[PDB]
Amino acid sequence: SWDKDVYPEPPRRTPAPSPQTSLPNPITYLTKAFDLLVDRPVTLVREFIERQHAKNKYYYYHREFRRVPDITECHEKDVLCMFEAEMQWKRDYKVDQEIVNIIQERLKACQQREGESHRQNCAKELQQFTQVVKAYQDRYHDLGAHYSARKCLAKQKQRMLAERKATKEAA
Amino acid sequence: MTGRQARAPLQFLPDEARSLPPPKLTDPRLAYIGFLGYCSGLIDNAIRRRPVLSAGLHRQFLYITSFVFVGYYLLKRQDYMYAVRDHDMFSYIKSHPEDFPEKDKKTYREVFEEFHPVR
Amino acid sequence: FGFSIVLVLGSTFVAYLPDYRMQEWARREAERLVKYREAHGLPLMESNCFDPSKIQLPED
Amino acid sequence: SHITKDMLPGPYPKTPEERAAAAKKYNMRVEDYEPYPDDGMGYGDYPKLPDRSQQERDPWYDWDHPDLRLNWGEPMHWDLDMYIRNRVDTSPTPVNWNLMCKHLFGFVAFMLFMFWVGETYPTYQPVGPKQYPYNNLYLERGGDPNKEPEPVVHYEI
Amino acid sequence: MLKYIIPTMMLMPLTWLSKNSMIWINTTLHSLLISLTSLLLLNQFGDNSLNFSLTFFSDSLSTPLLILTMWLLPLMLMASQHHLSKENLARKKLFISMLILLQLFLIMTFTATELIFFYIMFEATLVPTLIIITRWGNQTERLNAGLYFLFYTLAGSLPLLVALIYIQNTMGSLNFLILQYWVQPMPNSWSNTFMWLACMMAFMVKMPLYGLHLWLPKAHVEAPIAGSMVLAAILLKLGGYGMMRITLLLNPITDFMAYPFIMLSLWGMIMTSSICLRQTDLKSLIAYSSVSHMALVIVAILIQTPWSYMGATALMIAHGLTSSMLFCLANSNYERVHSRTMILARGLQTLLPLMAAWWLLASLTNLALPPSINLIGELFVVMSTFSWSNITIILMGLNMVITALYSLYMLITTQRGKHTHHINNILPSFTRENALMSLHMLPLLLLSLNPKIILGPLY
Amino acid sequence: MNLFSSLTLVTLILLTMPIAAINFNTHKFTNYPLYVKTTISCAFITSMIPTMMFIHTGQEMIISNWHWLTIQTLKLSLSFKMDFFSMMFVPVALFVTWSIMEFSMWYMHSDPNINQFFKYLLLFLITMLILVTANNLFQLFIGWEGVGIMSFLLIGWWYGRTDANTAALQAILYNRIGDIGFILAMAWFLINLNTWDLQQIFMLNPNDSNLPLMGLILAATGKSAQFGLHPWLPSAMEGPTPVSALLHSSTMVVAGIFLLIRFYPLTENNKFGQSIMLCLGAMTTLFTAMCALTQNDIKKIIAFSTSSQLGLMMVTIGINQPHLAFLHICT
Amino acid sequence: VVRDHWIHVLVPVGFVFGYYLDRKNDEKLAAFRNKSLLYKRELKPNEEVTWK
Amino acid sequence: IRWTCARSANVYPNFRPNTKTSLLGALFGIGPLIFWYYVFKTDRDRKEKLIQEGKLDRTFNISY
Repeated sequence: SWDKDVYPEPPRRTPAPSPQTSLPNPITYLTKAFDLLVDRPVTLVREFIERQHAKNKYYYYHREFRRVPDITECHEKDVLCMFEAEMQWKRDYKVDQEIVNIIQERLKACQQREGESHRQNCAKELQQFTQVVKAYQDRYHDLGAHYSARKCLAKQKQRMLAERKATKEAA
Repeated sequence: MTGRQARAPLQFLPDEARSLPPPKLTDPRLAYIGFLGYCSGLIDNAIRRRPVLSAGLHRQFLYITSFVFVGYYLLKRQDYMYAVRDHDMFSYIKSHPEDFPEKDKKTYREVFEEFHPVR
Repeated sequence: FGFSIVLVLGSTFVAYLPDYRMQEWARREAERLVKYREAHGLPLMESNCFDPSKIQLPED
Repeated sequence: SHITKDMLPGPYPKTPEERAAAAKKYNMRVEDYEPYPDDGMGYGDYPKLPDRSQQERDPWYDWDHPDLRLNWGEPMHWDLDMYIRNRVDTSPTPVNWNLMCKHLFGFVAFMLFMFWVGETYPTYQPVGPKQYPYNNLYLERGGDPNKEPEPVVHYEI
Repeated sequence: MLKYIIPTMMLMPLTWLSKNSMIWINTTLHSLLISLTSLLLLNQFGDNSLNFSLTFFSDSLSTPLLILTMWLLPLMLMASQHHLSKENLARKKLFISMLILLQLFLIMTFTATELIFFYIMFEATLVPTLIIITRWGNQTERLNAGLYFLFYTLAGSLPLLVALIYIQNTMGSLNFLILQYWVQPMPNSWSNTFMWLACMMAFMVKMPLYGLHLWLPKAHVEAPIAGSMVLAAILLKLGGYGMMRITLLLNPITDFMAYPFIMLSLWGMIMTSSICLRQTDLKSLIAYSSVSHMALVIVAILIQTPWSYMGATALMIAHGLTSSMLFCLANSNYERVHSRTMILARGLQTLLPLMAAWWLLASLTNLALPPSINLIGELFVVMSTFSWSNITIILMGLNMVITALYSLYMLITTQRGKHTHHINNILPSFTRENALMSLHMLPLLLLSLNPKIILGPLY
Repeated sequence: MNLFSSLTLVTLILLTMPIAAINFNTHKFTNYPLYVKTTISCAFITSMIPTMMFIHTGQEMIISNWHWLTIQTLKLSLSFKMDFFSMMFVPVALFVTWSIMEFSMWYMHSDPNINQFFKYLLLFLITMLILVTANNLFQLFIGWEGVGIMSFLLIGWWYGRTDANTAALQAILYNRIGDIGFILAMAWFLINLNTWDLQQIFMLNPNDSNLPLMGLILAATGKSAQFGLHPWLPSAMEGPTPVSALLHSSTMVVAGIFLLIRFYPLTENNKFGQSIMLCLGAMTTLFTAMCALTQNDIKKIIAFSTSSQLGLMMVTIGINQPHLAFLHICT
Repeated sequence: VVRDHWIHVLVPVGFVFGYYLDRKNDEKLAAFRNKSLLYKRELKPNEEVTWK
Repeated sequence: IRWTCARSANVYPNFRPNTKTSLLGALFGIGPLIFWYYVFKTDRDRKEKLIQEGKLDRTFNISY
């Protein structure tokens, strides 16, 4: 499976039907025929493959890193300091795109689960989604295509400088 | 550059050249010159209507020997010339300190950049 | 040498090669980091990727 | 092998020998060959033709090319790239041209005028607004689930 | 990549000392070995490029184009018999070794660190194609075609060198990485505009832009088939590659002086897609088709969006494949009827019942049928340009309609409906021609399954 | 339950084996109509089952797998859904097309190129199915232009008769006008809603929606053969007869209003949009009603009849009433 | 058979020689072997290497 | 072959610069370009000044 903290669901609910008819229920006949025709040979196939790979194993590890300090603690030129700093920043940009992908997956999940009961029990996800995407719009958006890391720093200085000057002369 | 050993007028290499290493075996530039010598032998067989890649093998080996030898001496003089250029440059670096100031390398915490966001 | 040893071998080579442009690594790292920022209660993807203290605005 | 003189530079001056050589080289009627004239738009000394050529020439004459409507020796009209059948079909229209376009634009403008006359005069059965339960159905519009309701409850009739 | 360079130098003299009736199998087999060898490189991971001592590196701006060139070489070569078969063995060896040298300098050009080396290998790409198209162009103005080719490419590409020497002695050395790391913006002076105008104008001439695209169509109608495919695919996509390389520097003034070039390319795209509707000379329709697609590429490059660059490289690779194929089918038709004119060669539905299927599939890839990568490119460029100005989508869709119109007209005109019953010399289509068809299109569909490779460095 | 998803996927996957079968055959088949008959018959009898489960429970679901180009903040897998419309539309089209297979067995008995005809017709069936199942809007565009191209080839079957391939050229031209409208819709959906996916576009209500609705109406009047872009429909009747039956009775002309039926939460608002809807539909309806007098071709009469029916469905979307329009599609 | 025809074996020898010059280039540009900040573990455990 | 050579490369001769040719070329060459260039001046000025102010729908406008 996965981590149900990070890919959560609402709890499952199933109601019990109750005929009120005496046909009785042809789809029950068909799902029992499906179970006995299909579900047992598929289970035997996966069980054989389970044993055949349960003989011997491999492994793989998720790659982790150290931390280079920052771009701001490199000098004017620093060809080999900025290299580490900017590739670390670009890997953060990659993992951050995938964070936005995961949050949009959650939003689509709440849309398709709740049916037409949207605005009850999905406003939490739209709220946190507009939160995280307002952060992304503020930070990574208007930096063009030849981003390295330095334009992000210039946009950062520009944004906090404009907000500081606005709140100072309106304070 | 103007000499700067405008004393010995055609000293092809001084004892100053006998302190840097000579061009080594199988350096790629002398191998390029040897391939050019083989190409010269190929085209010399081509012009005189004798069969190309045939019947001129002493001339092939002669051209290869001559071009490898001349290119070897040219590489030696070349490396000496760049070495004396570098050494005179560093002598003028170490000579006058104050015309070459260490620029105070401000880190990016305070170096402002005009941004102009492109859309 | 155009269809037998090149075409289907290249098709199976591009069918799976390592994680080109670090993709599945990015998937699992984003999963673990969003699990982190759920577990500690801080807002996931805080803005100001660089340190808001480590800055020097040119003042008037 | 082909004669370079059997191409065609230069227009109709002077009038005897240019028209003689043109009627020879093009296989045409002599004094019914007429150049464009020398209008400076290129065009050489290439002939002028009656411009329709394809929805005419009924296919029972049984010439050579079964679809190009050409019989291999003609001046080969300068718009043979466009005046063919399957691109532009210039059959004679059953009525007119100006009568066709004026009736079509009159009908379309009449329909748009009555669309606007309909848009300024709506129709409706005698029917009031709906009576939503939670104050014009809050909590399932735009949101704010516990912050700003506008209390307007319905009073019975 | 010196393990790619030195087998090309060890492939050329083998063809020289190849015996009679054995040049062909040797060259074809060893170029296919080079194709597997090229397929080994595709490794570009994540944050950086993949570098190699000073001269060499690889990005996805360069890796699919390099794979495209080395895959294109046997296809190029096997198109290039039966129209010099009665010529001399020595002249045949000379032609094949000339193409091998041209491939070598193309690999040199795509695997370049410095833009100076890129300029050297740019006009090294220029020189052999001249001799090829002017010698074997097989019409009375192959002379004029080679001459227009050489003079436009030199006379545009030349002040680029002076601007590159200026960037050299104002910023130190000219690695792509240092220019990523030592660049700084140059504001709206006038000399900044002139340097940008020189560099971008050299590349504009290589694209071709609409102001100087009379360069192309003579050099396509008056070329042999190998040089035709090389010229179109690798030279135009090499020009776009070079623009993508140089535009990382000089960002802040392209918003001020890119407005004429975007406009010229859009209106020229509409005019060129209109002009390749109504012409004769069936070969030239695909030539102005390539002009229209590279105009779209130019708009995509200069509006500076990551979506735009991904769609740009996708459109480059897809149009290179499709235009090379469609040139090869045009050469098949010219083998049949000895005409080059459009309205003469007709029928080809009764006759040749499966060559028509490859004509159909090529014209549907040109049409942007939705699994074609042409459509992926055009779609991303449309998204980016509607983000750019919110009204220029009308020119895009009008281009789309006219593009489908002329490509499908080129299909149904010559190859739907009636033989002229005087042709009477066509043989059923050779296995060689069909082999070139299934060497074009099977990698296009098998790339269309999992196309995450060919998108750009802004993946 | 995974049974529901599994049977919907096998009703998709049964429509592949005849095509790859004849492409990998090399030993000549003659009972290829029998083969297409039995595979479409079992596809129908396995697609009646999930709709029985649907009305038995409700239980709507979407499936998605094998993502590619997860480039920016979006991504796209081959992803298609089964809600009410894609439930109770698919067996209708399958039943119609199986009868058209029968009638093309008899009608096209004489032409010895029946195998390529069935290849084109079944590939067209696949592409229209991919249109009527998808929720990822790029896959909807795939189905859109694919059924356009199949309509082109399947009109231009009879080579010669330059009226017919001219008709096919007109058909593909009006499909490209549908394309420009649809890509304007996709462009606005991307730039103001981060994606082109029906779930998120339903999840928000972007109330300023005049530009995308005008693009959608352009795409729908391009595909659905309506006022301004109607004349390709009788010209398209001038192909063969099961050609005409499948191409203009149940598929390829009903897809134009099918998308407007699909975007019903977006058009729950924007009364200006429904005004444009019903005005254009009324224009088409009266135009073809007046136009279908003294038309001595039978197929052109039926063309003007079905264009008037699509005018009724555009008025039906002119009221906020999608499901009556869907029921009218079925009938 | 190799002395008879050697024609079809020359460019694999060329590719092997190019690959060998690549490995010679690797051992020539072998600076910063364990001196980076992000790729810096202890030299362990086999013999005095981290790449070649 | 006569028609193709007369349409392809026997157009450039003959030719002369008249008032008609020059005016018609200047009216069909740079006219529509300068027209759509003015409308893109207008739309780019509107977009620049508009998001300069801040009254746009860019609460989320991600795919830049």
